Order: sequence, then structure tokens, then C-alpha cells
Amino acid sequence: SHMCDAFVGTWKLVSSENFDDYMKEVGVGFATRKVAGMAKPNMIISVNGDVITIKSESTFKNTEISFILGQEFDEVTADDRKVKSTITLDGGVLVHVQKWDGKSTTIKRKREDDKLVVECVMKGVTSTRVYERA
Ligand SMILES: CC1(c2ccc(Cl)c(Cl)c2)C(=O)NC(=S)NC1=O
Repeated sequence: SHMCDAFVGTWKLVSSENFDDYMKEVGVGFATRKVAGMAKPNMIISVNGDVITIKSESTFKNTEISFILGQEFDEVTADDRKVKSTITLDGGVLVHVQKWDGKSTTIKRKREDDKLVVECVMKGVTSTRVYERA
């Protein structure tokens, strides 16, 4: 009975576009870009009361965030950035802003047909990562 019901579940990466260029823009170094770009993560989303948990599991890294919408938290990203994150729901889209070293990136997650579409933006550079139910 929402929040976020249509996001909850276990999702597997099925396509990616422009992720190397997005990672370059973020500042990810060569070796991490190569290994991270190979990964085929599973994204596991769950909700318990007001707390949303998003796990990413791959051969590269396992990460986990738990958060309340609108409430800032500290996140260590898969590429080892120490960021301050805030996630909100905007018109049915989860909007995740990460701030670090005067920089910012925004990750949007939305349901489109049977997919979960993730759009990662850093300045002018967008990467689109498509997940399907596992
Ligand atoms: C693990 C992952 C990510 C995101 C940004 C960077 Cl920069 C890196 Cl290295 C890895 C990913 O591979 N794909 C998605 S959609 N979410 C993530 O949390």
C-alpha cells in the first residue's frame, strides 16, 4: 500500500548505456571503471515502515543504504566516495542526490513497464541502466 510498492523486489541489470562516461565525469579512476563497468549487479529494494533499503550486489562490490525520504544520510559509494545523500519521491520517481567535494550527481529510479530504469546524471552526462525482475 505504497510507499514504493512497485519498486520493491529483486532486480537484475540487463542493459547499460554510457556508464563509463558517467563514471569518468564523477571522477572514477581507470581500474575501478573497468571492473565496475563489467559488473551485473542485482538491486534489492525493500520497505519496512518509513525505512527504504536498497542493496546492490555484484562481483565488484556489495553496497547497502537505508533511508527515510527527505532525510539526509551519509553513504559510501561503490567507488569509495564519501557522500551526503538525500532521496525523495517526485511524481513517482525516486530522486537520489549525492553531494561530495563541492560536486553533485543525481540518480533517478523509475518503474517503466516491467523494468526499473536508473538514470545517472553528472553535469551534462547521463547513463541509463535498465533492470528487470530477477
Ligand atoms: C553499484 C552501482 C554504481 C553506481 C555509481 C558508480 Cl560511480 C558505481 Cl562505480 C557503481 C551500479 O553499478 N549501478 C547502479 S544503477 N547503482 C550502483 O549503486
